[PDB]
This record gives sequence, C-alpha cells and structure tokens, in this order.
Amino acid sequence: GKEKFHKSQHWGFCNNVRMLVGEDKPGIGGELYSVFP
Amino acid sequence: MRECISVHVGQAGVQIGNACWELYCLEHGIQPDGQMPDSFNTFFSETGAGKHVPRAVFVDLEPTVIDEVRTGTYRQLFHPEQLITGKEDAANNYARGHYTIGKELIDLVLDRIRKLADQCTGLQGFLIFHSFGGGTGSGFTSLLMERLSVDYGKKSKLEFSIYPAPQVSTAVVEPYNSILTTHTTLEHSDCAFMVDNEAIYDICRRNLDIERPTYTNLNRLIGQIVSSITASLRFDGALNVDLTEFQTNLVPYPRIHFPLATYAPVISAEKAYHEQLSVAEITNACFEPANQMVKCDPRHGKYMACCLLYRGDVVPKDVNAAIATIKTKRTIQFVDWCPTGFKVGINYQPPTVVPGGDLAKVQRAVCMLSNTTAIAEAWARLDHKFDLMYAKRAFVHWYVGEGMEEGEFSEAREDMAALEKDYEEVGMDS
Amino acid sequence: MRECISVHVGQAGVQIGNACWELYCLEHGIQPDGQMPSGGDDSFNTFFSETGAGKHVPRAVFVDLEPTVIDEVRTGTYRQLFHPEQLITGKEDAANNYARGHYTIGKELIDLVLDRIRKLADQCTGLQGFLIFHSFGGGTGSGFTSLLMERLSVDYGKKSKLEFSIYPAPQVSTAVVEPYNSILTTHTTLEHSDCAFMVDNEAIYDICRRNLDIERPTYTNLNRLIGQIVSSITASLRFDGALNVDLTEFQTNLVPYPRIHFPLATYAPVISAEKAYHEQLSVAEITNACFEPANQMVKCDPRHGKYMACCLLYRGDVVPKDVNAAIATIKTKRTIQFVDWCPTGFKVGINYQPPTVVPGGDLAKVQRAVCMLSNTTAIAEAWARLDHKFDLMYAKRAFVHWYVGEGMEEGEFSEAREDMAALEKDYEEVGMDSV
Amino acid sequence: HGLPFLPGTSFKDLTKTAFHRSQTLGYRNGYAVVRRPTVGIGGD
Amino acid sequence: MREIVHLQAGQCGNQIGAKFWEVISDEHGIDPTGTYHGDSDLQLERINVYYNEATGGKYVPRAVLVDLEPGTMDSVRSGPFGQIFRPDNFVFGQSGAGNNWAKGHYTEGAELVDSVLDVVRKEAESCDCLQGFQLTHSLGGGTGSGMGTLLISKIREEYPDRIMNTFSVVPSPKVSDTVVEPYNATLSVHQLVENTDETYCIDNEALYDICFRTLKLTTPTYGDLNHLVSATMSGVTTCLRFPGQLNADLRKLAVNMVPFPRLHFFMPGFAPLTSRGSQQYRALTVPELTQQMFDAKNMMAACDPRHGRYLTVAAVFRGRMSMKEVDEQMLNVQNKNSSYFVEWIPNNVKTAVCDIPPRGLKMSATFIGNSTAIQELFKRISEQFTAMFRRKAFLHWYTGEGMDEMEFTEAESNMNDLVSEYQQYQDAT
Amino acid sequence: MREIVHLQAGQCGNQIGAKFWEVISDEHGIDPTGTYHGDSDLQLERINVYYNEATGGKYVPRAVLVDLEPGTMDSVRSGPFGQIFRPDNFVFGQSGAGNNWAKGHYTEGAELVDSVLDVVRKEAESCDCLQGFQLTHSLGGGTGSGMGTLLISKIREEYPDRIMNTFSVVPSPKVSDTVVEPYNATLSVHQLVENTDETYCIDNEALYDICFRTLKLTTPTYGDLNHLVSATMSGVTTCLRFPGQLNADLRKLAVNMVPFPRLHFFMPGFAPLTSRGSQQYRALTVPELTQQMFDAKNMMAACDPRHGRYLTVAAVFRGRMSMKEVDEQMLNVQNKNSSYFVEWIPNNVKTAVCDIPPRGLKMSATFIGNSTAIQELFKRISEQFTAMFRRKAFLHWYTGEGMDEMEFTEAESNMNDLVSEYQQYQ
Amino acid sequence: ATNYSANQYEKPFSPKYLQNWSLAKPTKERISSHEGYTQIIANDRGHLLPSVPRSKASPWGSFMGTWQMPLKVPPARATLTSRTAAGAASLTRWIQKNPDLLKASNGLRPEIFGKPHD
Ligand SMILES: Nc1nc2c(ncn2[C@@H]2O[C@H](COP(=O)(O)OP(=O)(O)OP(=O)(O)O)[C@@H](O)[C@H]2O)c(=O)[nH]1
Ligand SMILES: Nc1nc2c(ncn2[C@@H]2O[C@H](COP(=O)(O)OP(=O)(O)OP(=O)(O)O)[C@@H](O)[C@H]2O)c(=O)[nH]1
Ligand SMILES: Nc1nc2c(ncn2[C@@H]2O[C@H](COP(=O)(O)OP(=O)(O)O)[C@@H](O)[C@H]2O)c(=O)[nH]1
Ligand SMILES: Nc1nc2c(ncn2[C@@H]2O[C@H](COP(=O)(O)OP(=O)(O)O)[C@@H](O)[C@H]2O)c(=O)[nH]1
Ligand SMILES: [Mg+2]
Ligand SMILES: [Mg+2]
Repeated sequence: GKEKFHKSQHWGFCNNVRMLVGEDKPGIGGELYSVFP
Repeated sequence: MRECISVHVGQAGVQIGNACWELYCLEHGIQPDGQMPDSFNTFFSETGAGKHVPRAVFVDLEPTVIDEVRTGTYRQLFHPEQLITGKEDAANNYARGHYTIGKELIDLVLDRIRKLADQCTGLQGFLIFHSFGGGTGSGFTSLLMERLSVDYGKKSKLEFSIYPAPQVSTAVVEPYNSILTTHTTLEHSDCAFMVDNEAIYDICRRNLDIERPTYTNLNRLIGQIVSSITASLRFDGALNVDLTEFQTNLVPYPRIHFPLATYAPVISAEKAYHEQLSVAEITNACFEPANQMVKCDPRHGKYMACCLLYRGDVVPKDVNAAIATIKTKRTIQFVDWCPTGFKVGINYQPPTVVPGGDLAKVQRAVCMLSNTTAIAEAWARLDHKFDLMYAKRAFVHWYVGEGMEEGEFSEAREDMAALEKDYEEVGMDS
Repeated sequence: MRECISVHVGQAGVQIGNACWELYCLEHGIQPDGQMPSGGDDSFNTFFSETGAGKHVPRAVFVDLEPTVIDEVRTGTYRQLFHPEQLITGKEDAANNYARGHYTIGKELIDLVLDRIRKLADQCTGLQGFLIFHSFGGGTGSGFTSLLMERLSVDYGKKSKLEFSIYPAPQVSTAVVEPYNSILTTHTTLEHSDCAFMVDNEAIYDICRRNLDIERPTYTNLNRLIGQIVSSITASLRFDGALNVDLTEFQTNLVPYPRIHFPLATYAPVISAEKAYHEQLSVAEITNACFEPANQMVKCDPRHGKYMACCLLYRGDVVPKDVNAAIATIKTKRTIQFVDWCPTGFKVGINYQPPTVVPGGDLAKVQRAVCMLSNTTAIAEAWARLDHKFDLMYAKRAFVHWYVGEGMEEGEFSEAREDMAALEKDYEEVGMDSV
Repeated sequence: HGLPFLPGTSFKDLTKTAFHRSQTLGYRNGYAVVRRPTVGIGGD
Repeated sequence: MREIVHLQAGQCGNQIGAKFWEVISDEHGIDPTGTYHGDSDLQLERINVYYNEATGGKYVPRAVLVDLEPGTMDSVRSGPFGQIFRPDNFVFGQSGAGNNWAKGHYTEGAELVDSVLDVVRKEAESCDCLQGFQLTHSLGGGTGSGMGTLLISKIREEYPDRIMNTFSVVPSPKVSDTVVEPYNATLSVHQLVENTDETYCIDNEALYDICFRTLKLTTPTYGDLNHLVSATMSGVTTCLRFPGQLNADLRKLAVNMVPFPRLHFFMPGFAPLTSRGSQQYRALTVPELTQQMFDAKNMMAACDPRHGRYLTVAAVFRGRMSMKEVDEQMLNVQNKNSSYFVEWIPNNVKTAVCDIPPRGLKMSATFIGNSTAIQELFKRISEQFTAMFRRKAFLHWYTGEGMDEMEFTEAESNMNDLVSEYQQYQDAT
Repeated sequence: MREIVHLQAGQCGNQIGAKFWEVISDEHGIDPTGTYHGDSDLQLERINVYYNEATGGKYVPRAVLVDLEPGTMDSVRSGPFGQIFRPDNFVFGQSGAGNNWAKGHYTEGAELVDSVLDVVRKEAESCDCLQGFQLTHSLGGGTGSGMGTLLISKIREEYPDRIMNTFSVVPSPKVSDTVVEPYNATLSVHQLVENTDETYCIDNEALYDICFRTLKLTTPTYGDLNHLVSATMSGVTTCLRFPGQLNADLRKLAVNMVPFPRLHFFMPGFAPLTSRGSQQYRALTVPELTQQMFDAKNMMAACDPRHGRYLTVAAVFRGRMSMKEVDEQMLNVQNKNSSYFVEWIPNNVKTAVCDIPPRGLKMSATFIGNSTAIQELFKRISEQFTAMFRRKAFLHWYTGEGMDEMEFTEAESNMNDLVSEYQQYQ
Repeated sequence: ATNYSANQYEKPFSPKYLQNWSLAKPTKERISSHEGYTQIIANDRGHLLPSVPRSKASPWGSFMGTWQMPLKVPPARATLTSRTAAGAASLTRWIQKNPDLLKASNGLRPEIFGKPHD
C-alpha cells in the first residue's frame, strides 16, 4: 500500500519439511467459523 | 519463520525494553493486552487464544523496576513465566551479579531460552540489552554469553550496551564494572552495538527543542534503532538485510566488535516543515559528528566498517549518490585494508511514529552503524579511571569478599591494554 | 542552479541582512511565512530553497556574538522564514576587539558556522560564490569575518568570496578603538578575499539628505540602499538580461592586482518621489550620476585618484545603444582620469527587470537603474587617513592591553600595519604613467 | 501584425513587467537534467 | 524441444528472476494465473523453451528458486507474478547467508544441494531435448555468490555437454553495497571461469546512468533495473522462441563469441532504449540502433570499451528489417573504429535478425560484447582482495568455518591469470 | 547530402545563434513545434543541411549548445523557438567562465570538452557527407573566446579536411563591454589564425551604426542586432539550400577569397536593408542594391575600407534577376575606383546568385569582403593589449590557472605577423 | 579506501557534480595488475608482522581541529606575478612555514602559480 508494507511470512516449516505455511495470508498488507458480535 | 529472541538484563534493559516493546506492539497493531484488533512472528508468538505473546525474556536481579511492568499497561501482554525476577540486587558489583547472586538465577533463565528455542522454526539470533555500569548489567550479562555460547555456538548473538558517559557518571564503581565485563565478553559476543547517555542528552537538546530530557526520551530513541535494525525481517524492502548479516560486515576482528549507533532524522514536529529530509541530506547527517550518539568525533579516527539502514520513501540511486558524496569528503577517512567500507539496507516501510513521543512522522529514515577507531580514546579514558582506582586498592573488598579472586582485576587490565594496542595496530598502514 | 550563500556577521550584517532579505522576498513574491501565493518560477533558488510543502527557506546564515540583534529576527515579522539553525548567537560579544572576534570568542562559533555553511552548500546544485556582510569597525564584524575567511580558504579554496564591508567613514565614526580593528581585519583579509565592495555611512547620509527628501536618515534607510545594490548585483543571474553578469566575473574585471581588491559601490538613480516628477531618467543622464563625486557612496573624491576598472550594472528598460553612447561621452570627458594600462576600463551589464520598490520606502519608481562598482586609486587617501587614525593611537600603545592581554601577541600590531603600509606604495605604483 | 520577419519588424510589449528566468537546466544527484519548460519569462 | 532450465539463486537473482518471468509472460501472453490470453498465434509454438504445460491449460515456468531463507521469496510470491511458480520449486533453508561465501558454499548451502538438484533433474528429465541452463545471481552476497556458484559446479559435473549460461551481478566500483564483497566476488569468479560457457557482467552503476542519461527517469527503482536486465535476457533467447530470417540460439551465439574457453565474460546492452519525452526527437532506424549499441555509455558493466579491444561482438536484432542496413552498419563500426577491434579476428560482430519485436516497439537489438576492457573489473576486485587479504580483514568469518587460506590464495592466482590472458590478447598483432 | 554541423558557445554566441535558428525556421517553414508548415517544395528539398529527420515529420536542428552556465540557455529555451533543440544537445557546466580565457580553455573548459565532442561525434557520422562546421561566439568573452577556440582545435585535429567557420564578435573600437577584452581577443585570434578556414569579424558598433543611421531604429535591442548577423549567415549558406543560376557553396567562396592560408578574416554586410519611411523613396533595382553593397556605413566590422584595399570580395545574391546587370555593376565598381582594389588580381569580386529571396523582399544579397583595412582592427587590439601587458594589468587572473607568460608573448607575435602580411598588400 | 573510477561514468560522480564544493579527495585513474598470490602481511588480531616495514604517521589520522589549526592561516590563491620578489618570498615562506597544515586531511592545498619579477 502507501502507509502499510507488512510482509507476511508465507513460507515455513512444520514437521521438519518444506512448505507454504500460510495458504491464506495477506501480501504487502492487502489480500492477494461463525461470526459473533 | 525468521524468529528473534530478545533479552533484557538490568534495570537499564527493562526500562529500554519497556519503550522498545511499546513500539513493537504499535508497529504491528498489537494492542497492549496481546490481542490483535504474519509479520508479528519474529517478536510475537501467537497463542491458541488469540493473544500474541512477546518472544522475549525480562531478566533482572532486582524486583522493583520489574513490578512496574507487572502493574502498568502491558501487564496482560507479558508472560509471567517469560519474566524472571530476582531477590536482591547485585549492588553495583560485578562479583555479586556473576558469582554470588547471579549464579542462583541464571539456571532458570536458560530453561526459559530453551522453551523459547523450541517454538522458533528458524532463529536468526539473540538480542541482549544491558548497561556496563551496573552490577547485574555487567555481572549477570557476562553469565549469559558464557552459557549461551556453549548452548548454541554458531547462532548469531547481537547485543546492545549503554557505554559509560565520558564526562558524567551515575556511580563511582562504574569503571570497575565496565572493564570486568568487557574482558570476559570480548570473546563471547559476535557484535556489540554501542550507545551513550550524555550524547543522547546532547542529541535531545540540540536536534529537538525539548530541554531537560528524562530516561523515557532515551529509551524511545534507542527503541527506534532496534526497530530499524530488525525492520527488514518483517517488512518488504528493495534489498533485504538479515540479523545474521550484521556480524560479518561490521566486525573485522574478534577483538574489535564495538560499533557506534547513529540515527539521523532526529527532528521535532516544528522543524520537518523547515527543511526537506531527502536521502542525500540525511545521510550526510549520519557522518556529522554532532548527530552521533557516542561522544567521540570519528574525524579523529578511521572508518573500517559502516552500515546504512534506510526505511521509507528512499531511492537506491539517491542512496548511491549520497554515499559517493561522503566518499569524496576529506572529513571522512578510511583504513587501507577496507576499500569497500559500506553496506546498504533499504526497507519500503516508513517508520511508525508513537503518539505522545517527540519525533515527527518522517517519510524516510536512516540508521547508521559504524565501527570506528575513535572509540580507542574512549577505551583509553575508561582505563585511566580504572588505573586511578586500582593503584591504591579501592572498592576491592566489595569484590574480593563476594566469591571472586582479586587476580581477575589483573587479567582484565592486561586484556584491555592489548585491546588499545589492537586499535592503533589496525590504523597503521604499510 | 546559480545558488549563492550569504553570511551576515555582526550587528551591521544582520541589520543590512534584514533589508536585503525583505527585498529578495518582494522580488519573488515569497511571503514572510515563507509561502509563495502562487513547476512555475524557479528564480528563487539562487537565494531560497524548497521543502516540498511550498516552503522557501533562505540560503543564508546569521552569526553574531551578541544575541539581542538576531533575537529580533527570531521574534519579528520574518520569524517563520529563516531556519532556526541558520540563526546563530553566542553568549558574549566581541566588545569591539578583533582579538575577541578572532582568537577567543570568534573561535567558539567558527566550527558551528562552518558546519552550517556545509549543510547549505550541500543543497547547492550550482554555487556561484559566498557573499559576506560585515563592518570593519565592529568586534565580530572584523574579527569573526576574518577568521571565517581563513577557514573558507582552507575548506573551499578558490571559491569566489565577495564582501560587503562598512568602511569607517573618514570624519564620522562610532567607536574609539575602531581604527585598530580596521587595520587588523584588512591585513588578514588581503590574501583571502577575492573582492571587497566598500561603502560607509557618512556618504550615504549626504545622499539620503540631498538626493532623497528625507531629513535625519536612519540605519534602516542605509540598509535598503545597500540591499538595492546587492539585489542589482545578483539580479543579472536572477532575471533575464541582455548582458549576463555573474559573481565570478566581478573579481576578474575589478581586481587587477592581487593585493588591491577594494572597489567602490554606488547606486545613482536614488531620487525622491517629489523630485522624480520633474526630471527624466535616461540612460545617459543616470550614468553621469554614477561618476559625480557627491553621488559616490564612499566619502572620497574620485578626482583625487585615477580609475582602474569600472563595472556598470544596468537594471530596467535600458537600451544597449544608449548604454554605449553614454560610456563614449564619459571617455571623451577629461575630468575623469583612467590609468594608461587599462584603456578599456568599462564592463557593462544589462538586466531587463525593473527595480521593484519596497512598499512604503524612500526610493522612487525608476523605470531603469544603474549600479556602478569602480576600483579607484582615490581609496589610497582613505588608507592614508586610516593610517593617521591607527598610528596616532599606536605611538603611545593606547588600547593595546585589551588586544595583547587576550590571545594576541603585540607583534601582530608590529606586522599588520607594515603590510598595509605597503598598499600605500601599491596604490602609488598603479597610479604612475609609464613613459 | 503579420509583418515579415525582418530586423525592423521587432516590437516588444511594454505592459510586461515581471522578467523571471526559470531554471529548466540543472543538476540532480550527479546528472545534467533538462526539464520540460512549463513557464516562460515572468511566470506566465 | 529446445528448452532451458531457469535458476534463481540469492535475493538479487530472485527479484531479477521475478521481473524476468513477468517480462516473458507479458511477451508470451501468459496472465498472472498461468493461462494464455495472447493475440498472435506466434506466442504458442515455442512456449516449451521456458514454460511447462499443466493440466487445465495453464503453463508453469521451468524455474527453481533457491535461497538460504524464504525471506525474499515471501516478497516474490506477494508480487504480481508470484502465483505462477510451483511451490515445490521454492527451496529455502533455515538461517541466513550473512554475505558469506563460506555459508553459501560450505556449511549452510551444502544441506540444500540434494533438494535443489532433485528439482533440477526432474525439470531436466521432463525435457525432450534440454538446451541449457540460465542462472541469475550476484557476486556480492552469500547465497547468490556461494550457493549459485556451487549449483553451477554440481550441474556441470552431471551435464557437461550442455551449456551453462549465467547473468551475474558484479560488485559496484564506487559505492560498495557490501563491506565484505571483494571476497565473494573473487571466490565466485574463480569457479565461474572454470565451470561456465556464457556469463554476463551486469553492474548497478551502469544501470543507474542508463536510467538517468538515456531513460531520463526522475526516480528509478530496482523494478526498472531488473526490467532492463530482463529485456537483455529475453533478447538473447529470442531465436529460440520466435522465427527469424537469421536466427542464433545460445550455443550458436556461444561458439563464435568465445575464442578460448577461459574468455567468456561479456558486456550487455539494449539498443532502442529511449526516454519518454524525447521519442519524437530520434528516428527509429537501423543506424540509430547500431550507434546506441556501440555508444560506450550504454554498457551494462561499468567498464569503458575504449580502454580495450572488442574480441567478438554479438547483435541479436529483433524486428522486420533489411539485412543490407544491418550488414553495412556493422561493417562501418568495425571500420570507423578499428583501434577498438582486434586485428587477428577479421570480423568481430555476429549478427542474428529475428522477426518478432518486443511489444510496444518496432525494432530492437541486444548487444553482447567480449571486450578486453572487462579486465578492469577483475583488476579492481583483485586490488581490493589484495588489500583485505594482506592485512587479514574479515578472514575469521571465513576461515572460522572450514575454508583454508589456500582457497583464497588460488583464487588470486587464477583471477590474475585471467587479467594476463586478456592483456595478452589485446596487445597481440 | 551536404550537411553543416552548427556549434555555438558563449552567451553572445547563443543569443546570435538562437536568432539564427529563427531566420532559418522562418524561411524553411519550420514551426516552433518543429513541423513543416510552409508553401512550396523548394523549402523542404534541402532541409538536411541544418535539420535532421525525426519520427512523424519533425525537424530537429543539428545545433550543439555549449556554455559553462545555462543561464543564457535558460533564456533561449524559454523563447518562442527554444523547444526545437534536442535536450541531449544541451551541454553545460556548473561554474562560470569569469571572462577568463584561461578558465574557458585550460581548466574549466577541460571538464566539458569531452562531452561536447561526444555530441559533435554524434552529429558528424550520422550524416552521409558532412560539408563542414560553423561556430558563433565573441572574442571578448570567457567561454565563447576560451572554450570556443578549444572546441575549434579539437574538431580540427579529427576533421581537418572539412571547412570550418567562425562568426566571431570582435571587440568594439571605442567602448569596451568587458575590461579584459584585449587579453581574450589576443589569445583567441592566435588560435583563430591557424585553426580556421573562414572567419567573419563582427562588432556591435557597426551594427549600432547600421541600426541608427541606416535602419532609422529608435530602440535597437539585441534581437534585431542578431538579425543582421543572422541574415548574413543565411546569405552565405543560401546556395547550399536553394537553387540558383550561379551556385556557390562555402568552400567555393573560400577558394577564391583566401589568397594565402593566413588571410581569412572577412567583413560581412547586408545590402537590402533600408530605412524606416524610405521604402517609398527606394527603387527596386540591382544598381541601388549594388551601391549599398560596397558602401562603408553598411559594413558590419566598423573598419573603413577606404583606408585599405580589397584583396578579395564575395557577392551572393538572392532573387530572379538578369546577370548582365549584376556583372556590369560588379565591373563598374571595380573600374570606377580601382585604388581600393589590389592591382594584382584582375577581378576581386565573385558573383553568386539564387532564385529564392527571403520572404517580404523581391531581391536580396549579402556582402562578404576580404579587405586590407581589417589590419587596423588587430593593431587597435594590439596597442590596447601591450598597454595592459607592460604593466602586467590582469595577468594574475590568467597565470593563476597555470598559464605561462610565453603564450601571451606568442599571441602578440602572431597578431603582429598577421598585421605585417596584411600591410604587405597595400 | 580509494575512490575508484567507473571509467566512462566517472563524470556524473565527479565531486562538484555530487554537490560537494570542498577541495574533495581525488579519484584513482589507473590500476596495475598483480601476477599471483599476495603475502600475509599481518597475523591474526591485526598486528603487523615484525619483519615488514612500517609507515611513519599518526595511526588515527591527520584531522586538524579548529584549535590546533595554526594562527595566521596562509591563502590558497598564491599567484606570484605582479608581485615584488620580497613579497613573493614572504608569500612562499608563509605557506611553507607550516608543514603540519599542508599535510592534514582537512588541510590547505595551495596553488603557487606565478613567477615574480627580476
Ligand atoms: N538510556 C537509558 N539508560 C538507562 C535507563 N535506565 C538505566 N539506564 C542506565 O543504567 C544506569 C543505571 O544503572 P544500571 O546499569 O542500569 O544498573 P543495573 O544494570 O540494574 O545493575 P544493578 O542495579 O547494580 O544490579 C544509568 O546510569 C543509565 O546509564 C533508561 O531508562 N534509559
Ligand atoms: N551602513 C550601516 N552601517 C551600520 C549599520 N549598523 C552598524 N553599522 C556599522 O557597524 C559598526 C559597528 O559594527 P557592528 O556590526 O554594528 O557591531 P559588531 O560587529 O557586532 O561588533 P561587536 O558588537 O563589538 O562584536 C558601526 O560603526 C557602524 O558604522 C547599519 O545598519 N547600516
Ligand atoms: N539488479 C538488482 N540487484 C540487486 C537487487 N537486490 C540486490 N541486488 C544486488 O545484490 C548485491 C548484494 O547481494 P545480496 O543481496 O547480499 O545477495 P544474497 O546474499 O545472495 O541474497 C548488491 O550489490 C545489489 O546491487 C535487485 O533487486 N536488483
Ligand atoms: N551582436 C551581439 N553581441 C552580443 C550579444 N550578447 C553579447 N554580445 C557581445 O558579447 C560580449 C560579451 O561576451 P559574453 O557573451 O558575455 O562572454 P561569455 O559570458 O564568456 O560568453 C559583449 O561585448 C557584447 O557586445 C548579442 O545578442 N548580439
Ligand atoms: Mg537495580
Ligand atoms: Mg554587536
């Protein structure tokens, strides 16, 4: 964006094997269960 | 991924880390209860209740300054396990923080690091905050790196230290603590970014028109540095830099690992209107000896390793033209054995201003980290003060009685003399 | 580009700098809050700068050792224009001592002023040179302006360094120990200065009394007339003109010899509003007023000496033919004597833009204007009278314990007069015709 | 007024007062930049 | 049927490679998802050279991304064209490089060799007839200079008859972007000179002046610099993808570019690179393209070709053009400038003319110059490496993990032998 | 075909050449945006000599713009025809020349001479057959006099077989516009003697006398003084551009005007120039134009040809006129006063004509004359120079840039030899 | 460190073009070629080996501050023409009597371009 450049950590490790850890994560701030009040 | 464990020891580390973790929660959206109203996973650990817990440990041998954290705004944020309190303070003694009272508390700290080392997929390095002058700031800090080195070894280990002020001093037994903590941590630390107290007093007097600063202004200014050092592990940048990068580009020798910290856009809300803050005009202010935050002019020394960390609306060409202008200046002199001198770090994220602070919302910022020869006179003056005290045996019964041989004072002084011989033998040419 | 950096040192430099920088704002439309009520015009960058938000900050530095001359600027109508760090004050003044301005109190702020000039020079894409405003008589107006130039010669070298100096007037004077400062600040500036435009208060007093219809003029009237000169000097590179004149060309066309660099500045279309209604101001008619001895802004008769070089700067709707026909009549005139080794004598410069009045000032709306900067042999008798002032105080060693007692050897006085006593024969040698 | 371009056919406007020279040729961070001229002499 | 495998080592090669695949997908018509939305049918027959067909009509690039951390590949996929690479092609380690050629080549890069080469083989064994390999990295960092150079070594010991092409970013001459960069440059050159057939010397300073003097870009970024690199990499492979009246793939280009196996260091350039507001001041003809290729200040290597002699020059022209104009212009430059062209190779220019231009342009050409003035690059790093090896400057970060000083010693000899060979075939008659 | 590269340096050169590019665009129909908006096809056929084709029928000139300070270029670029020049052809410095030949030629001119000759090499081999060069400047300046002579030497060492021109503005006789004019003039002429094939000497005083006494002009600016210079430039280049009955290019003039390789300083003039209200009193015939050709007040050098003798004379005409009338008039002016012409050449005058006059005139001509009486221009500078040189008037601004004293003595000797060889044929 | 030249692109990074108008340190134009391995001149921890020759200068630097700077500072403009021989001697003597200033990093680079009368 303009004021928001948060780089999400898309990749990672679980069970000691290479992977995409997220599979639903934001990008540079924007996009690439029940709802309670 | 890219996790980083931060360690604070001493009352200096706690009060600096209070303003540090105020900034880290504010630039990631973390509300001061842990809840968020994946960049956080380098400093914060997300719990299965939605409460993001800091990846840090608050070790201090004195309970008084810790109970401010347990009572104030960040009570629910910090983990009661992950915060370790002492019983009695080290009382400005290296001996008490290293041998008598530090030994009964260090056995619980490394267990805390070990549970914190299991939740990190890849650990970039450690991050230790202390001050030279204190007892648990110098004694207990030494017990860390002796035990962290045997536990981890090749893991990166960066550290932040409050250097003793060159003209004022909070205590008298301070040169005893500073010489004794550098003798044992000279070979147990990868790099030691250094910062002073009287220099920031000058920075907070000239650059911003807030006369009479307190410690909160100093921790806020230090907190901007530590965020700028680790900004590239969390936000996208033009050319990214790691935490592991800082040890092999700023430390030429295993004895010379004391670089200097410098923040250039140190400006108030009333003066950002008066001047533009372009990359060329702020990088020239990094090398300006009035903007440096350790009281030693680098014009009287030599540069052997420099690091630049830009964050904001910066242009790589304007970065290139700025450094080439500094390379043409006769004020800046380098050594014969370092023809490169510089590395760059650029982040797209502009710095996040804290409300209630003093620095204005700047479009771009730069943090300057350089190892210089001018710190040799700072070591020379500090050893003078040690030599005036150790000549006729003074305050030594407060060290030798508390489980510590008096001959340590010797081999610390023998070491430190060679460290000055290490600084003039690196400046001479062929 | 074409940037210029102005240094105002002493009380005189600030008070002239107040009238200089108000006029530069009216020439560009920059309001006192530093906002232009408008990429359009970029003619301001020779004096002003930009911050992105439409703010123009002067490329000037204000240094003084007495705070209560700059503190008006910090709390005046231009308190938002100047950068606070560009206004520099000390704790104690130089107390009318060159020794305090050079050796003890002037050495205080010199590292901070050099630092500020570097930050100003780092913003300059093309730097024409340095302008320095002071008075020979002041403590810091003679001491600090001497220490600055030695440091500028070390740091900036052969960069053009021009001065606007308030000469001690030959009969009217303010201070008593003033002739001591004038000799000392002349001695250490000869090898460091490039050119020194000179003017004193008494000759402006007569011009303000006679040419303008103002009785009892103030220092504010003097500073505007000086400000009109510096504006007329620089506006060739500020504005479109037929003959462009730069700051570097002044040292070439007015300094023939390395140790004589003291021309005299005058501004001849200075007439009142009641008196401008009757006379016409043609190019030939206003350029003869540049050569009248009563209209000279330095109290010395040019008929007593010989002209070495002249620099005519025309400002307004001047026609180059009428400029040319006017100089030809002056050459045919016999009462003005030029030296044999300078058959040319004249450098002319023409700028299209008319002088804009300060609203409510003394100067009338002239359609065209001329500013003359001439190096004359007639300044030698000014040194001869200034020798009569310093020496008549030095034979009894009067007022030296204030100088020798603070950072300064007595042998300085025993070398700084002999060197400028050589100017007396330097001005004699250039005033003899070769047979 | 439609006259051919001859040396005697040059006439200036006397109502124009502002003569401001804009800097469309300058230097950025090492290069001689030549800007697109947006205004002429005097700000018009 | 004549496909090539793309390699991306280091964060410098990742942003260059991501911009490269964006340029190719724009040129071949591939959308950010992977399907085809191209207008002309000449964008389909030779997709195979770069992409692979996946079930669903989606084309997958034949590229592998290697780094010692996923830090820069977080930004690669967060970009516009990060959804086209397979997740299996992303290979990342655990801890960073530290600008250390040690960690990229001995300690940390060694655990990732078996994972990346397994990816390299499974692309190459799905190939009907593999043409070569193509790598982007930098000689200043740790992963690009250490891991990528090791990847060249392990690929070449398995596929010797195939060609190894790389586009290395050399360290800057004036302002260093890494304090410890002369070590990582010298250690990479010592193995680049032995295990590669084509290498391209790309320097950041030359891209900056190209962006200011010729492009007149007021505020350039790394997106523009990687685009100029990507236009060069697409130019050299155009005859693989598009038909032409005079075609030359990489091997036909490599055979007559290098006269000796150790002399394979080149200088890239782009011909029709013009500004925004001066498009109407310059005609777009054959004499204008050949001048801009042979103008000195259009190099991408920051080494002046007028300080040496051009051994061999390449000219991969793209666009419908008359061959007499191409041939007569190449003859003039060789004739007008005879002191900057060697006299023991009679012709020094290879000409290949394709038919399909880059989109948005009428005519284009790519310059590849094997000047003897690229020894200035090797002379400069050798002095720096001398200055840091004489007084042991940063050796303990390198010798403290397993390398011996003899490795740094033999890197000096071989690289200084390279300057000796360049000087020998510059003064020869 | 027969292209000319135009180069210009200095403030005086830039203002003259900007007006020169206005007269060329007016007669070739080039619009301020740089498009052909003319009437006839004999306006487009020989565009190549000055302009260059661009994309979409645009004509960019072949001018190279040199100065050490673009304050003059900023004035030119803000004019009505300032956008036709390519921005890449603008080469400029950062500091001023200072009216110093030493700065323009030795120290400050050295950092820009690499960039100028790159632009000159850009515009040299981009044309099929370069006819030659042309330089406009003033000898009294610092960068026109200093760098312009440096750019002349660098062109001559690479392109020595092509004619090069010099429209230098020589110092005025009675009033100087710069104090250090004799130093810059002596040092520039010494370069111009052995480095130029033709040189046209122009001063402001004769242009002032033409504007006052012959144009009846009340307010002459520099726009209409440079127009007189610009009309002469178009006159000599006319046969290069438009068809005529007797064509004569630059070198064909130079072959039979330069009798010895040293004598190439000419005198320009413009015959059809008339007064303010005197057009109705004027007959439109060749004899009245011919008597304004050789008339002394029409000269552009303020050196009276009655005091000397004509070595060679050139006469380029414009318009549809018969040539018996032109040839008879040139024979009568040689025969009526033969004391003003050298007796050792039977015909001192070359006749050249063209069929296309400039717009608004039915018949035009230009005068280019090599006379002996130009030696008093050099003596006047020399007597002014040696007056400043015996007392060492302004040498410390010249020797402070590394320049030695023997060059000044050398520059005096070359002018004094040029005076003596002019004096030989009189 | 040595300011290297990019050969063809040294011109845009010349000192005054980078807006540094202060006598800036020069750039190197040519570099030679070595012919093999270098020699370790200094052991670990940075000490120079005993055998090798050592330079004779301040290890720290040559910065001359505003208080250690000599009084009566010489000029940078030191032309000697139109000057008498005694005066030209005094100008030469003044510049040559302070060798500390002429060897400093923030020193005075003089230019004595001129010959006095005889
Ligand atoms: N900048 C900054 N420095 C601090 C702050 N708090 C303490 N210090 C530094 O630390 C000194 C106080 O003593 P410390 O060194 O912290 O004492 P300690 O480390 O807790 O050791 P002991 O109390 O003796 O057991 C002060 O003089 C400061 O220099 C702070 O909030 N900001
Ligand atoms: N023309 C003119 N001259 C002035 C003006 N103000 C002061 N002067 C002259 O300056 C001389 C005194 O020097 P100042 O600049 O005022 O004082 P200073 O430089 O601060 O010296 P110290 O206070 O002793 O350190 C007087 O003799 C005046 O002639 C002014 O406004 N106009
Ligand atoms: N062209 C280009 N060069 C880059 C980019 N990012 C980094 N570099 C270059 O890479 C060099 C440093 O290499 P480094 O980033 O440490 O490589 P790594 O350690 O393998 O990740 C610098 O000199 C940069 O010039 C980019 O996005 N584009
Ligand atoms: N004819 C003519 N002469 C000019 C013009 N502008 C300046 N001059 C002459 O040029 C001389 C000044 O030289 P100048 O161009 O300022 O030197 P420079 O600054 O080094 O280029 C003066 O004698 C003027 O008479 C002009 O537009 N036309
Ligand atoms: Mg405590
Ligand atoms: Mg005062």
